[PDB]
Amino acid sequence: AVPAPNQQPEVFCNQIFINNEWHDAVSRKTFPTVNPSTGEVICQVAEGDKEDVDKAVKAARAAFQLGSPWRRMDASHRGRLLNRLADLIERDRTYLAALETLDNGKPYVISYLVDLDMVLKCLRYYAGWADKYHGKTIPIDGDFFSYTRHEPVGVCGQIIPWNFPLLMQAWKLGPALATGNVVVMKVAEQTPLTALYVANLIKEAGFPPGVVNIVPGFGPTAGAAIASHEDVDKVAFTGSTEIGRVIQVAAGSSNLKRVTLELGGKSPNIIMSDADMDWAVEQAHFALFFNQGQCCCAGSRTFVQEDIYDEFVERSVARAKSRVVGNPFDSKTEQGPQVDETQFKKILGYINTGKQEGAKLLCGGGIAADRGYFIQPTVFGDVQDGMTIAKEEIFGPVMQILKFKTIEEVVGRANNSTYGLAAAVFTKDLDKANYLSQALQAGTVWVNCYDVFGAQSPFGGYKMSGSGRELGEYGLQAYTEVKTVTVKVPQKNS
Amino acid sequence: AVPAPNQQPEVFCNQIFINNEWHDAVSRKTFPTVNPSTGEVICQVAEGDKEDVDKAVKAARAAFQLGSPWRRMDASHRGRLLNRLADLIERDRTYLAALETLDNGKPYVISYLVDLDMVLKCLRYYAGWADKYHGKTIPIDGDFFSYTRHEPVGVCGQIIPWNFPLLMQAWKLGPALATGNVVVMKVAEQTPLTALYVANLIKEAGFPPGVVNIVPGFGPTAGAAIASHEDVDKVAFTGSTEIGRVIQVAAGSSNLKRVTLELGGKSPNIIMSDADMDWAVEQAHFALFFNQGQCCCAGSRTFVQEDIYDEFVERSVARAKSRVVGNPFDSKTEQGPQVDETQFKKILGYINTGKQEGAKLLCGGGIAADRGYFIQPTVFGDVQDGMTIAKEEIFGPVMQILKFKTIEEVVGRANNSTYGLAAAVFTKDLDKANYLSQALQAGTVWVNCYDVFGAQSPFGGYKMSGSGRELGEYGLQAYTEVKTVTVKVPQKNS
Amino acid sequence: AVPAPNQQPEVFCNQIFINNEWHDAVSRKTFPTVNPSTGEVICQVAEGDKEDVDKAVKAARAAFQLGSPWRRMDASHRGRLLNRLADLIERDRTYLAALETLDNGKPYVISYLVDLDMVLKCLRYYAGWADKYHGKTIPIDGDFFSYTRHEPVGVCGQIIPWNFPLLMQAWKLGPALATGNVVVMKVAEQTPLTALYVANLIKEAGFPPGVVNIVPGFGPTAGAAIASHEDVDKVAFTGSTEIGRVIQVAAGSSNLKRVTLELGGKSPNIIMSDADMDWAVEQAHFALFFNQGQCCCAGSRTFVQEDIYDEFVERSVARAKSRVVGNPFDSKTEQGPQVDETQFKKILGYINTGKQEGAKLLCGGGIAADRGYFIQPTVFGDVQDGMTIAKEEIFGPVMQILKFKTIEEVVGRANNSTYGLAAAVFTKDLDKANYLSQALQAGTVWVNCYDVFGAQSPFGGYKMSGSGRELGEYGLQAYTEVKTVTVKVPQKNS
Amino acid sequence: AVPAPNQQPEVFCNQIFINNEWHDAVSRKTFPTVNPSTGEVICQVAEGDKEDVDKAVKAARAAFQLGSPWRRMDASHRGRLLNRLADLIERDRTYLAALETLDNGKPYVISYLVDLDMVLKCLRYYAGWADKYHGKTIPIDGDFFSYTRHEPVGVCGQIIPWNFPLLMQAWKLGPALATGNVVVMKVAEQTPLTALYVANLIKEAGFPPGVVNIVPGFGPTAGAAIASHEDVDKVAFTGSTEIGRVIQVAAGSSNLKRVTLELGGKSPNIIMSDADMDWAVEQAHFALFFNQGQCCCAGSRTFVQEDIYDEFVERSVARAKSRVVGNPFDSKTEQGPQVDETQFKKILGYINTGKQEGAKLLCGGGIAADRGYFIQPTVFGDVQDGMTIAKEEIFGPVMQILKFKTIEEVVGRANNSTYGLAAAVFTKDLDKANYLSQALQAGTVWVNCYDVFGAQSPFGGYKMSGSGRELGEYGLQAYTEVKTVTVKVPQKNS
Ligand SMILES: Cc1cc(Br)c2c(c1)C(=O)C(=O)N2
Ligand code: NA
Ligand code: NA
Ligand code: NA
Ligand code: NA
Repeated sequence: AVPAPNQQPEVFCNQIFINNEWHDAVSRKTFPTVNPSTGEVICQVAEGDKEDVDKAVKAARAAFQLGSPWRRMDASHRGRLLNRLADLIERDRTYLAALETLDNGKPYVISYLVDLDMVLKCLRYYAGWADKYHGKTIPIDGDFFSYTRHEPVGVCGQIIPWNFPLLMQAWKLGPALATGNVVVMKVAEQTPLTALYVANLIKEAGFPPGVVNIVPGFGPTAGAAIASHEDVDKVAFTGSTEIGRVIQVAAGSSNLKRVTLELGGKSPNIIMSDADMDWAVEQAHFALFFNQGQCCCAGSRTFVQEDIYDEFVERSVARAKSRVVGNPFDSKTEQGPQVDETQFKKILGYINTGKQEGAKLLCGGGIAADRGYFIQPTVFGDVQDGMTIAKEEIFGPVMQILKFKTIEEVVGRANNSTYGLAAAVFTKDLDKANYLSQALQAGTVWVNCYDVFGAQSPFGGYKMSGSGRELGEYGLQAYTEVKTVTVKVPQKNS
Repeated sequence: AVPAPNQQPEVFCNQIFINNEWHDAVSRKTFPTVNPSTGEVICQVAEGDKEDVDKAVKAARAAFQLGSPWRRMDASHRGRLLNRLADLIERDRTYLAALETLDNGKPYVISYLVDLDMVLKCLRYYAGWADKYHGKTIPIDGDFFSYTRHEPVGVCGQIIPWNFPLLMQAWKLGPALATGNVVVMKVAEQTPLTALYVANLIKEAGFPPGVVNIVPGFGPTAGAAIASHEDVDKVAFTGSTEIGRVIQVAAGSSNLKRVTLELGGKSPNIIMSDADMDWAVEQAHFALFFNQGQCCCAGSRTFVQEDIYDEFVERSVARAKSRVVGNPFDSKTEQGPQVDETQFKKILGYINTGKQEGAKLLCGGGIAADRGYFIQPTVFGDVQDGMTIAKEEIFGPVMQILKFKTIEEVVGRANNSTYGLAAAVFTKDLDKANYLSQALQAGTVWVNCYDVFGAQSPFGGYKMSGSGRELGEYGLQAYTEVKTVTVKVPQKNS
Repeated sequence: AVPAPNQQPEVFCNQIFINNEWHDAVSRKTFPTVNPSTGEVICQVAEGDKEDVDKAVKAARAAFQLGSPWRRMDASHRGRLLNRLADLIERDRTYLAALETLDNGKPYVISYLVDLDMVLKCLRYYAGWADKYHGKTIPIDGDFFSYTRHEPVGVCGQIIPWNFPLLMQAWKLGPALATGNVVVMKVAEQTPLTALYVANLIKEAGFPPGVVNIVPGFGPTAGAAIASHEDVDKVAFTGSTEIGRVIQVAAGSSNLKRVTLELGGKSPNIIMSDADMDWAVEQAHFALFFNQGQCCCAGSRTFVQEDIYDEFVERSVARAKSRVVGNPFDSKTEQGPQVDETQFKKILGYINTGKQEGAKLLCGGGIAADRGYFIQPTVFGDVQDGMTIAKEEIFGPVMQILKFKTIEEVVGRANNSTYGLAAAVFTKDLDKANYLSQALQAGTVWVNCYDVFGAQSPFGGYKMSGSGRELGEYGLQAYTEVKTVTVKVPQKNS
Repeated sequence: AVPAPNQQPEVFCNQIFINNEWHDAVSRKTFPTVNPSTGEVICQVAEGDKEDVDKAVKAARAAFQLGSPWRRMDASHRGRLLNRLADLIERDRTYLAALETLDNGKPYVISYLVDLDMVLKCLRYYAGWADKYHGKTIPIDGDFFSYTRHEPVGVCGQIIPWNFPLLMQAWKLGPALATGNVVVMKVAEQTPLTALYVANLIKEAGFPPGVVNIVPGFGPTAGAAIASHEDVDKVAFTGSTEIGRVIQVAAGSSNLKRVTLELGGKSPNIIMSDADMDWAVEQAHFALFFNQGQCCCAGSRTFVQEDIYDEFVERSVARAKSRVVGNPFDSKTEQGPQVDETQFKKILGYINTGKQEGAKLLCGGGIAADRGYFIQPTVFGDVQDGMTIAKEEIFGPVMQILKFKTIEEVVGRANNSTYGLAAAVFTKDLDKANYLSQALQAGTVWVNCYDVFGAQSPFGGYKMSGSGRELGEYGLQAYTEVKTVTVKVPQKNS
């Protein structure tokens, strides 16, 4: 049930999107976006900078003015546009999945069945919320009638990463638009193409001009410009924990814009001795190697109870050596290339530190192909908490397996981190599952599964893995500004 | 029915409160707190600094450890302890009101009937939330059971101002303690005493050691230490917008602690021509002069429709000329002194700027007594949007009256501001009231009333008046960390 | 924008709908359904009875068995099917409007622009609710993890009236299907055809067999059979109060199935002396004469303050005289015929009694045509509370205009009724609106409008106008069975 | 820590409680209430009938009038009153516990530590809800502002049973008074004394006259008069399924008042082979024998997996034989007498039935003393589904143990019942716990525990065990009438 891909899809949108129009950058500068499987340039893209962001923000501010089409629009009709957008994305599903693989590197099978399926589900879910996020009527003391209005927060700056271009765009636009906000979105320079085509679909669906504006560009230029703009009411950022800090400083430095962050992780995958061996091994493989390890909540610390450690290691090693690496448009390929040169080198550098500090390399370790940013599935064994590969986010196909004895021990070790994005627990015991799910300091805890996302269930970080939540009802909170209206009445009665 | 005050209440607590015990500062250094009615010193207070804050955060962290009495305590019993603390405050109500007046300057009548009443109601409102802030069970796709846990955010740094010492303390501790957080509080140097006595009642109530820790001191020292601490999970700040920017920068530069801000305003009070004149005059007077003008949401821009301007102004002047300034322990006193020398001078400087930039001085405008920080009820007329007194927060008993013609005009002028804490509309017309409360960009809009606060009704700013909300159900949101638990199940059914 | 009607639409569906297939009655009996504009039979329809209801319930029970396609289906996919059903209704919108007008008699323009629009909005609203009606996780005392599942109530019997055949069908299916129930629906003998056609669309949309079953037939046989059935879990009935009482008794004397009722009314439309006159007149006309007066919430007691009574009356009578009565497919027609001969007679009898008892007949009064059940727009002035036409629900184009003096008077006079479905207040004054909206004992109070329905806002009776609510989040409550799960854990922590 | 009881406690209240005053019946009639431990009369109590109920309903209705102290009272203050009542009950705990034991028969240790504790927790829980049950503001289509008020349902009839007299009174009063309703309560003739004393405390707490009225008397007279009353808006009833039918019929037959029902059950307690045997045996014993087996959700069907059956039965019989039956005031006593002679005889009837239909009597099965109504702890083994003792509620100390093999089997057999109040599952396996908790058709499913109640977690029946839920937020739903107010506005914006 996967239709055939077009392995060289035409590029139709490569410009700045403001007011449902396509614009070259003010400076006329451009930048190349690259095909990571070949390393060849796909096409040139307009390089937005502050001046282009200023244009986007003004366009958005005007679309948001009291009495505008977007503000007067019925809430139900915002839901109707979101469903229309989703129908258009479904019409062009194969195209977009192929364009995603071309620009990102992830396998086309995964793009089609996972990424675009989740885009469609996210947009259709939030379509449903548009007219259901009620304010409150409140039994305040005295002769008063008091109630809340859930207004849009306003102009929302949204900076999205390269690991899931399409899906992250959906994750941001969905809540924003459902609650009647306007956006200025900065797409990642590595993967700008799918998001710009979606902008063309946003025009086709019938969204008023300026409601969604997209400005491709670099982090320190366009990203920073959105972060520090005096008329952006809210910023939402998914990227490194390092940059997250820069984003929050920029907001305090600028106009006290509201901030939410979805950052990195070093997520513990915990395998108890009573776990289903086969299922655990396959899921822990998935937990780490999914999307070429380019996953903020990748199970990068696989904790295994000592009684089953040896069997688990041998099975994991066998599975990693069997994982097919190659052309992402091949239906047999399970792992495509990494996204770019920088990440390629970064990963190879982290593998070097693993070997340097005495972690046992059990398979892979090196480059997987002569052409493109391909890296062999790599497993380290006998990993220690103090090792660099056990502490820092690698964001590549590099597995760390650790040994533990007691449940008290692994809790302490799992939680001993400045990250807390996700975690997982594999066990057949009811009490162990509940004890561990409670104790783990993680935004999402999976029990006998991994990477189970639904648009209905919130996702986000504890500690320095981020603040605020995306998905679910919770994802609407940061896109709402609460107004209390309190009216004197002649006589208050229950 | 007000009980006669003790006009010289004994001071019992004046040190640093950590682990239900009283500590001198590591440096052993103290600072004076002044009785603003006299300019004389009440007592010395321990000057807390970074190292004292570090001790408090350690005490908070230990009390928040999994397995501790506080973490294991039933949600319902947390409510009982909050209800117990409320009873203890009510028990000592006459004393606390007197001490509030002693150290802050506000009238004893107001301290007793307004301040302590709202303290009691806040604590009792939040006691009710302890066991009712439910997470969710979520109908996710696939064979999964998914639900959310609403956990405490953890160690909460709380910085409160000097204008409502006891009430601002209750606003912070209520929602923090109801949701099982631990607290490191920084009280203002000008008004530390009442907060510190409440610490004794917190211990007497039965709160475990370290759950509430209070460290008096300066803003640049103790305040900056909390906002920048590596192991504080959350900071809530109330104060000026200037300082709010520094807090958010400090959060971003340290450990990405979650931030909420309650800041200043320049709130518009809009009087339509069909307003009840006598009610509007009295309420607009209260809106501005309440608490010696020292209200973030003070009605400092009194917009009056041109048809009723002259009459409104005459009536407003007569009310201001009759306002009794004097000893706050005298039952006839409406207005006590300003809080300290800095504010006394600051307000006088603004008064000077008002008559210098062409605003019409109608009454007052000078010092009201030769001892203490008493300022005359001052009223400016013919105030224009360009004037400093129309733009900046004076935080004193200084009234600005501006004239307007149409409803379209006043919406534009009222919203043209970087502040947006509150606003008011006075009108008998249904459509006018809905038109305005809708169009005004403010966290709270009062209709035919002003300064009506209820624990059930959220409060907080638009724009640079803040982020987040206190009071109501909304107050618990910033003190909760959300954890999704997603469990594989044999077969999901509806 | 209304496309040209096929004025004699073909009837495709006229049987019993069970397991996505069409069935003759077990007895083979059929009954005629009439075109009320002519008095002639459109076609014969299968007369469902106890035996047929027994088969429909067994099919419903089978489709509801644990592990069935319907039970295992993702909540989000239930929503997709509802939106698909809506698209299919929208596809066949012109046909459905014409068929609705043929069987019911309402003008085709109203049928197209109002009834089908509201059908579409209702279904799309509840599609959104399918995967959002969360249960809770509950901070219970002791070492336990407690939560609630919101499960479907089960086999739902749904009995709909004839005044809004398609809309009332949507009002019932929307919430029931969103929450994953199964339905045995009984449609009105006077108007079964459109509901049976929608059953074809239900099959086409993709709903599993047995999820929706429809049994056209008589009230005392097919209706009572559902209401008394030992394996039906929940009954929703919309119709007369008298039969409402029969339904609640039948639930009680069988299996204690859950009951919700949408019953009649004698709703007060209150015109204060300060209302907009032209608006009030047109809304009062609308309030009463919409759908040939066949609305449960019709403004059948129009209270007009004495200072504006004469003008209001003259204008209302002038409006009633110019109201165009005739063939509902003609574009000039504002008022169609009544639904059948019994209503035709009943309404005329109420008109007789109005003249007798001393209400001034101001216009109309009799039969409007020698063909079909057309009644003249009729107005009664100087109506007093004790009059039969002031007490009892006429359900026809017969207006009652009553005079009052004070606000205290009208509240008490309005509330002195065994009914309480809706009310309306027409005024420009803020306090009069708030005073009246609070004091009126009605499920919906409209302020400066009438018959304003939204899928998002709940609708239902006080007193004997019904119990429970439909539409909004509230309309899901009656279709949910709450399950508590409480699980022993090792150690509960916040 | 249990204070020594007064074994012959004085009676202070034995009359009808209307308008905070004590009244004899209009007929001056009284009835004796019996001490089930001795079979001797305690005292006479006023016998309320139709005329007394009518007086009570008029007092309730008067207290509910617009502008009354109770309607005008701040929501937060209702909260305060409930908290005061709880403190007064706690003050008089020893007495109330002793009185409860004297009249009902249950162990004094249990009354004091369990019943009274739960009464305090229920009332304090609902105190917290008084000012937090918000209506909604709703984004409806068009130029309208729409919102819901949550008003009180009105005059609420409350009919409570004799098995938990104090607790059941709290479960009714809490949610009703929290939401501002007024109450006419009928207490059980077997156990009216503790409720009447609490009425004194309700007066002392400061609840306005008429808010709570109590009419002691008999079911067919006083009870029926409440259910049939034309000015009662709602009836909540707890008792037998049979009488529940009578109440629903009466409600439909009169004024369509709203009905919730809490009825009997035949709850399955499922013991899987991997259960903790020691824990499972003690919990199953507690599940059945608690409160002399007079619990609606008693684990009256103990399903034990075949591999552990013989050992479980052996241990269960030994535990039954060791249960101490005696004077409920004696600290050694585990089991008191049944409540009265009617239940005494009925239980002996059921025991006889078990023997006659082939159930194997393992211990007890007879009368345990010559005085009072004491029955031997009785255990039947090898019970089959088609047996009457396996089907019908015995409401005595009679245990049914059934054998099963497969998890799929036990689901069907557990669900093959017209009841569904509760169920439990004992297992160490996560997947079995989730599979059963989902598959069991019951309002509460306990996992590895039984009879775990929390004021926070709802309770109620599936099928014929009741409808509606008490406790938690859900307990408020039945005490709320929802009013939609939809207001036309000049220009709707988001
Ligand atoms: C933000 C985000 C989204 C998705 Br889908 C993910 C991740 C992170 C992962 O780490 C993963 O495996 N899938
Ligand atoms: Na690329
Ligand atoms: Na003094
Ligand atoms: Na007809
Ligand atoms: Na008794």
